[PDB]
Amino acid sequence: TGYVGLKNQGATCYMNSLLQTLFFTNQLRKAVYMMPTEGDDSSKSVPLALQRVFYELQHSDKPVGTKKLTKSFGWETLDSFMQHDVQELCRVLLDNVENKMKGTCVEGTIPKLFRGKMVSYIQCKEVDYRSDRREDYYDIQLSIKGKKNIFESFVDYVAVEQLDGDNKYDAGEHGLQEAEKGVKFLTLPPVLHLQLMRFMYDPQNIKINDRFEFPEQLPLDEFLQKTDPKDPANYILHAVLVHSGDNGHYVVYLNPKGDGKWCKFDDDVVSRCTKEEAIEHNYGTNAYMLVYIRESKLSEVLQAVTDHDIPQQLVERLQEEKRI
Ligand SMILES: O=C([C@H]1CCN(Cc2ccccc2)C[C@@H]1c1ccccc1)N1CCC(O)(Cn2cnc3ccccc3c2=O)CC1
Repeated sequence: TGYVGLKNQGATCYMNSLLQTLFFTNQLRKAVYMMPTEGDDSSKSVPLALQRVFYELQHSDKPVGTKKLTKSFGWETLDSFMQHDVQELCRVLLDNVENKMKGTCVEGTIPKLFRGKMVSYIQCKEVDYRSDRREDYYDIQLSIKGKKNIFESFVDYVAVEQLDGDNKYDAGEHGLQEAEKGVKFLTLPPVLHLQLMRFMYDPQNIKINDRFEFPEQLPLDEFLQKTDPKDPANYILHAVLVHSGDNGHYVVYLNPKGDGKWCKFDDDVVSRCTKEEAIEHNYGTNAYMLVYIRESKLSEVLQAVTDHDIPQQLVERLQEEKRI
């Protein structure tokens, strides 16, 4: 394969799956490597530790470990990971990093890669008041239950809600009202993170192992409020985060370079796999998170990274950390 795996400290759950997804977002990786953490405390800097993992994943020939990272952002209590969603963890990481890039030549890489804009709206049926609020997003959560595939989930996401009695809308000057709330997409990011809502509550939270489908390629101009002839919103499955069981095991399937050559990443064991094993076979063992990249940004996002693309201070500081 060439590619190298992560150690198990146990209970990390989705952490190892997320870390590889980030590592193989090549334009992220370079920018992480270009952050200025010369004079930072090794043991409680998130950005520093993210560089270690990234650097090791690039070079190490043995299973890489993550012990110091877990330490840096302080999830050590017996429930930390069980009690959170992937989107949460991600946010913890890319947050710290967005903030470390401020000032530098790579400032605002994260928003450039993962951020898009949304339009929430409420419209009154017989009366004239509309409320429009714009919103940035860095990920989106999709409805599964009673949905066959992605396309319905989007259709559902943009479905117009109604506001009848018992749930009538307070318009202030015009009192209670029958109204329609919806959501609509202004723009979709180069790198599209989608979470599948599989963990839901009942007489007591539970996992829905129901069959959900996703394609290799995903056109979203349908859902754009206004399209563009030159950059249309088609997307290429890069990553597929998988859980199996209940109480189980968390694996990720990637095609790092983008070419449709797949690999199963199970902690320390990375092995080549079929496309069927990464897509259909995880329709429902099944997927909870999906990563798509936009065809027009594929080459930039997944730009190649040399061993020279790491700075020297960085490299040296790490070498010495290993020695002792
Ligand atoms: O890793 C988990 C697990 C938490 C822990 N449980 C049991 C468990 C496993 C391992 C050790 C101890 C106990 C199993 C969870 C699980 C559920 C379903 C699919 C896979 C794993 N999760 C939570 C769900 C997830 O965040 C996906 N997502 C995102 N956003 C949502 C927004 C709104 C509504 C639902 C969701 C939702 O389900 C993935 C990470």
